[PDB]
Amino acid sequence: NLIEVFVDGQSVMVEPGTTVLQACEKVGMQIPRFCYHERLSVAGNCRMCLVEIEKAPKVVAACAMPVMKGWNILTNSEKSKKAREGVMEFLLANHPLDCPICDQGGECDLQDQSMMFGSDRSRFLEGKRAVEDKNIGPLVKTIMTRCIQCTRCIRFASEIAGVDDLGTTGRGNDMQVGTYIEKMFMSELSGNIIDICPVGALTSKPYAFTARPWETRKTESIDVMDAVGSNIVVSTRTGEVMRILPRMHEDINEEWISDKTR
Amino acid sequence: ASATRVIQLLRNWASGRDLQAKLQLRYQEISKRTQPPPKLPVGPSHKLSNNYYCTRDGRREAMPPSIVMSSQKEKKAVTPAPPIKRWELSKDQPYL
Amino acid sequence: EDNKQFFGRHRWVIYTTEMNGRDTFWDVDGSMVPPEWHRWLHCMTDDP
Amino acid sequence: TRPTIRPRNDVVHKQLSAFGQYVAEILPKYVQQVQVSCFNELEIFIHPDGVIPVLTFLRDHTNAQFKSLADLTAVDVPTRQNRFEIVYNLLSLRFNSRIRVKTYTDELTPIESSVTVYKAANWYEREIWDMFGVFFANHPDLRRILTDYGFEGHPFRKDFPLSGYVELRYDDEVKRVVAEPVELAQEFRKFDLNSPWEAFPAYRQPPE
Amino acid sequence: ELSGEMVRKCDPHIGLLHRGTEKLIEYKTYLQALPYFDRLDYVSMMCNEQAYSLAVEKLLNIQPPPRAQWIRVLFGEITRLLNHIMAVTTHALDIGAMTPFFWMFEEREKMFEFYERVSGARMHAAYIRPGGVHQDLPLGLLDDIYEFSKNFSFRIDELEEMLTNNRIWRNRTVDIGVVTAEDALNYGFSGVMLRGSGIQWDLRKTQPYDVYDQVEFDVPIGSRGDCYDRYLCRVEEMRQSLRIISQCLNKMPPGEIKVDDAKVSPPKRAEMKTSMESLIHHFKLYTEGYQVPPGATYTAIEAPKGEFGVYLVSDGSSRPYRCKIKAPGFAHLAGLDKMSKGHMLADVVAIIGTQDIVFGEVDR
Amino acid sequence: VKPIFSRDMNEAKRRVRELYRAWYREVPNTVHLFQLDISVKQGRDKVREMFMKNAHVTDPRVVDLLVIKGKMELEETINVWKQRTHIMRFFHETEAPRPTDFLSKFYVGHDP
Amino acid sequence: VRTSPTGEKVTHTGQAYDDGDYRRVRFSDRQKEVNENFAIDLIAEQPVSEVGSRVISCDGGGGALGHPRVYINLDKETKTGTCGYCGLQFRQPH
Amino acid sequence: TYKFVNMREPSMDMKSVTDRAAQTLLWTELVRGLGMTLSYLFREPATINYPFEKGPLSPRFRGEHALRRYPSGEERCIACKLCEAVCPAQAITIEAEPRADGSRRTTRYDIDMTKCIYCGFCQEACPVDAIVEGPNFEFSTETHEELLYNKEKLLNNGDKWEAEIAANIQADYLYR
Amino acid sequence: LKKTTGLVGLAVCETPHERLKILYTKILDVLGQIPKNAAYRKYTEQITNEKLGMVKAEPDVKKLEEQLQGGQIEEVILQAENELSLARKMLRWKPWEPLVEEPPANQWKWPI
Amino acid sequence: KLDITTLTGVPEEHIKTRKVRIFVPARNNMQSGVNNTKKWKMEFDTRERWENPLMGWSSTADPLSNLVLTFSTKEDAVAFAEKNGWSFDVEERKVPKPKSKSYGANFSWNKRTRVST
Ligand code: SF4
Ligand code: SF4
Ligand code: SF4
Ligand code: FES
Repeated sequence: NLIEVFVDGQSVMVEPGTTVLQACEKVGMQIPRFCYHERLSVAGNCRMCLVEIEKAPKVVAACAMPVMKGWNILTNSEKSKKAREGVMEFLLANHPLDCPICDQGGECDLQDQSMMFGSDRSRFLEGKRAVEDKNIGPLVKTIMTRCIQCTRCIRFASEIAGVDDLGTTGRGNDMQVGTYIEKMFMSELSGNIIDICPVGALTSKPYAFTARPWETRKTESIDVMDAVGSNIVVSTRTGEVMRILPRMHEDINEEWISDKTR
Repeated sequence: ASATRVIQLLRNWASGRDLQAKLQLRYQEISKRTQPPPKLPVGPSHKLSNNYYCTRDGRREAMPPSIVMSSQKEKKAVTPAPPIKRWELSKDQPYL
Repeated sequence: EDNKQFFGRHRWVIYTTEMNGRDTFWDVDGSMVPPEWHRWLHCMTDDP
Repeated sequence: TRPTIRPRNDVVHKQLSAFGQYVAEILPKYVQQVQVSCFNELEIFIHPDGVIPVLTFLRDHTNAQFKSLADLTAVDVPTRQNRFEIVYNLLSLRFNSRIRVKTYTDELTPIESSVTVYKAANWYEREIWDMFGVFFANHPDLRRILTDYGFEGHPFRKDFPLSGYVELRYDDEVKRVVAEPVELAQEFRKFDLNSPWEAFPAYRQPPE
Repeated sequence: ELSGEMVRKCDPHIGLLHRGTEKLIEYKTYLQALPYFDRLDYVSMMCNEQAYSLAVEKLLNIQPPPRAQWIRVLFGEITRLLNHIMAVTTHALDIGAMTPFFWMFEEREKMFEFYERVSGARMHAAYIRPGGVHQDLPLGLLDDIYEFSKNFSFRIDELEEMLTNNRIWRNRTVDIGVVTAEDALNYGFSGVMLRGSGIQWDLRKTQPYDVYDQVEFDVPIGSRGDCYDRYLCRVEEMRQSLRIISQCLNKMPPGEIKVDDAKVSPPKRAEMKTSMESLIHHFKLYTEGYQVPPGATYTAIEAPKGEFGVYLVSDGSSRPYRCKIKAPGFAHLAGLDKMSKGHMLADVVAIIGTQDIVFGEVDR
Repeated sequence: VKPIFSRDMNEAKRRVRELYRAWYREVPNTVHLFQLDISVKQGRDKVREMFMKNAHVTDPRVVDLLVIKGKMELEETINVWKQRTHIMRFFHETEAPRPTDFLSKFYVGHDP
Repeated sequence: VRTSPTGEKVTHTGQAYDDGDYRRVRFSDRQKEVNENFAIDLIAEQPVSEVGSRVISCDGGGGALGHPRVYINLDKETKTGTCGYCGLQFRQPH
Repeated sequence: TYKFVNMREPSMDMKSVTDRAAQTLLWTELVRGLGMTLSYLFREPATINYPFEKGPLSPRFRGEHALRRYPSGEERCIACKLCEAVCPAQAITIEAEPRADGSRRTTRYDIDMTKCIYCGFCQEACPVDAIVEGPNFEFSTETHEELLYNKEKLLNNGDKWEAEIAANIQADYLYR
Repeated sequence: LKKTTGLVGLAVCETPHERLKILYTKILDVLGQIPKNAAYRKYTEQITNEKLGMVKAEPDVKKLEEQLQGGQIEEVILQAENELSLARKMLRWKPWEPLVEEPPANQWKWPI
Repeated sequence: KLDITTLTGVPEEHIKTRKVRIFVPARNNMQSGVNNTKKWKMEFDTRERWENPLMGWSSTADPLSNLVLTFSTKEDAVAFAEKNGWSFDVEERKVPKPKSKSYGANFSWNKRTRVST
């Protein structure tokens, strides 16, 4: 029972229950996101998915709003752009100036979305917050000061990994992600939180400081550690293998690889 | 310069000009190498309010070219522009 | 320094005859100038 | 107001659009599309057979006196069947305006030389032939300029590697400069700089 | 092909300095591509930088700040003075004058000092960039430019005294290299080559680019289309450049020197070191660069050697898809054969000099 | 399809024959002028090899384009536009022989 | 700056040519350029600043002449907070 | 808007004709050029006595690259590789590993002074003012290999020239 | 009577009005042979008739030059000759006919 | 049956011994953006890279090591490869399959989709 909705005036037929963001994907528009991962559950905390629906006073989160018949999604209206700029400013208000030394630098969703949907200057005239780093294991190098509380790691650990050890402690601006205790996040799919993290809060310890994204040459290959046959991308620079990244194959491995493969 | 008066007179007469007034070599007239520290002004966009980037986003205001005619689907003659106006001889020195 | 001379000759250096175990009475080079005096010599600063 | 953004001149836009329609009406046999860019530049798209007719029309005063060939060049887009896009830039001093005429060709399809109409396209067409693979028919003298006398490949072609396939060195055995296969001491590091996020929604191509 | 001392056929072979610039540009970002234009015409680097900057700005739909524009016009005229000095003096050297070479090259050294003070490079600076100018003028430079310009008139007058009315110099150039106005237009000539023949066309007046609409100057026009008339035009153009320099010195505006948009022009060092947005934009600008909206443009300026144009096409990425450089010397060297007919070897040397050909431009 | 110079393969073959004739007669003049140390027969054998390289072509337009390139090279060689280095570049003298059997390739390097 | 068994001066990177390696020939009648000052030793020598606030900011000194300003959390008593750029160490008193 | 060079008609009066005949026969204009050269002979020469006298330079001069340190002595560069990205001639090769102290430092920083174009980039890009083209320009070498600098060579250059480099940066840091 | 046109290679025409009348009449005669519905014919006839009317109306060369806005009148006669030649070639080309061929599917798509 | 191989000037070894891969690049899993996955890409086979003795820089002898081409459609890339006489391997485009997302499911009364946090 496909219903008709409009994205910037273009008719697109979507099944009922489709999120606004998914219809925008149907017409090709990629709504900016920070907390929404299609594999994971919807959370609606990034607030970057706030888009304006025609004749609706209040903007809605595309990731969490099911479409209604006859809705016109204005993805580039002034309200949508202003909401995106405000959310980006709030995200970058406390974020540390770690881009040159952050391993995520060059492949950071925060950086790119700031360059594309955010302001080019900062009005923040106060001190930034700092968070003590947590140790979650020998694989994931953690700098929580860079975290944006997107909650991707938590939801991933709960749903895909199945290990309910990562959670949010505190309230308000002092809210911190991570084990309240000195527990170590151990799982086969533990390394995938590095990939899932938009910011360089969670990064690969063996890969740390080794190379920058633009240098690397990407070669698409298949892993041999297991008989699953996960598709991987072998990132090589100057003839040396630098890291192994998952490659999407919905039938075999959705977007994940084992720790041994990684 | 440090030239004697005789040499200055000789060089000036040979030139037909007073070389002493305009000397190619540079003397104390040059600016001091060390200068007081500068304070460069900020631009128009350095504001704390009403400065949303959407208003001043030049790149996003560019659009694909408008198609005047496409083969794949009296009137007055027109020119690419009004004809150029003839230049006027310069008042300061019409003929060199 | 002779400020009376025109710019470019107002400052000059007489290289030492011996530096770093090398006889520099005849063979002199620009690199012999130490960095502190280099900026004064090349007019990068007016303060010696 | 809006100091950052470039000012827009609509009058020139309207004038160029009207003149483009004029040209489209006068020679419907060859013109396929005429468009005016929002920075006030007019482009007329022509079938390859119309290079000489339309250029001659533009030079001679049918209210158009484009008597100076600004530059002649090609853009190699491999995706299109006619991978080469021959580009003509003309300037009219009487009307202090410039328009651009663009045509397409293949590696194996010649295009008529424009030496007759303009006479400044001799070296430009020679350069196009030397860099790109386009051959201009009826050219007074088509030969290589800007490449070595024995150069085999056609550079600027998006297929030719930046370093080429051959390298020159002096060899004492033969007392001569000899070509050899390229062997770079430091491989040119290919940087993947394009961002995964769309920058200009105005130019979003249809999903198809 | 010389019968006796007469050139029956003059065939120019070029590419001895072809460095594949246009190919290399495709593999660089626009900011990385800017330094090539300094190299393209070694005598007139900043003019080429300005042409590329205008191209990228027009494609970018971004407007340089007014102070940047006035700095650009001032240094464009300084560059024109340098280029004309080199052209006129080396032409004189090739026909044997030799002394004005050194006389005017002292002034060239001083103008190189101005370049060094603004950018740190005596030549091939990266001062003029898309979005404006890299750094504001160091304090005290403008008055030094005033000191230089107030005396440059005597130097150019001395050059005229040496050459303008000399019987030998006139005999070497009075009627050599004559080009008909229609032939000059057809062969694609630009700049003095056109104006020497008597056609009245200067892109600075006809299609002003930055702030030339706000300055007053007279376009020198010749009457016989010869080398001597081109010499007269070049000398006068230098004088008019001095006039433009005075005007620009008097009315330099206060304010920013680069566009106040951190998505195109890099943020200030203090701001990038203190604000997260500024650091993010600095990182992306100096690693990926600024994406240019897809499109194509041919932007032309009245470069000191003629019309300099860049046909820049963008695919929406941070690296230009195709960049074609229109060098004014290309067409002049093409028409060299037509000019040389009926002349002797020495006349061929003179004609080569009159077409101010820099083979970096010709070969690219 | 628009013909470059020949509407049929036969006409292109005629043009090839002319080009071969011209190269053949030019070879001794090339040897004399460029002071090359090769024999005339050696050069003509190289000419034959170069011509047979393009023999597999089965399209008239490609043949015509190759003929144009051959004519341009011949004009360069007839004039002194090409230097002795350019003329000898056909003879890959400096380059070491590259073995073609599988076992030699396996020994030498990873190249396929 | 330690000396390798071959007699070469090991670099701050730890680079030293092994006795088997033939690349040591390049220093046969010339010298191997090694910077005597080692960054790790000098950064170790710096005293640890004691600040009474939970979060402190290091600009590297000189303001705009240093490094981007970052805020360091000093809650952990066990380990001193270290500047990512400057490398200076801070800890809360007691 | 336009000015006519040439386009002047000589007077035909007997005095003007006599003057021009005198110029042709008595070589007046040649004598004027000779007098100009004589005056330049009596003018002071512009030569500076290199190497004892050096040409003027500004604080923004772009010369030999030199890696700088913090006042503590720790090397400033933090392995951002931003310089390698902006490098318009790919003359910068950077390799990094976490050092024993755990800081992000460069195991390899090579600047091929034979491929670098002395553009001034990197100096304006490095977020920590690490690579800074020094004031030195007279660093010619007798072999090509000497111009392929290494991280040790760059750090030695920085240590050698830091006294001048810090002063030049202090002079110019406000303009940047 | 002006001493010189000011542009080299262009000579002052002693009888400009008569030359212009003859050229415009010849242009109209050539345009007559062009089919009636051809846009070229209509527009060129409009311009030529306007120019001819101005030429006949004004007897003073300077006033005619000011009215025509075509530069110096010698440039006008040169432009008229160029128009005559264009019209003569247009008769052969027949540009008024429909488009020869539609371009390929995406021959003018940018970005790719 | 178009063949430009003779006209390209490419030496025979790279014409015959190189396998070119036609594909749509997969999204860099580090980022959620998908703009870099909308155009087909042609990439040549990787070859040997060795360290320079002097400086340790990676040296190559493959001229086409860095050559990559962008094509709008698979057929255009295939046609280009065929006209250039390069052996080609085509990897079919991988598209994310449609997913059913419900924020309500996070608070299911009886289903296991309920989220603990
Ligand atoms: S994670 Fe934060 S610090 Fe790291 S690159 Fe992204 S925005 Fe910069
Ligand atoms: S650590 Fe990373 S994945 Fe987890 S909430 Fe913070 S930003 Fe998200
Ligand atoms: S100055 Fe030299 S080393 Fe520095 S970025 Fe420019 S080219 Fe690279
Ligand atoms: S991620 Fe979409 S609302 Fe937060």
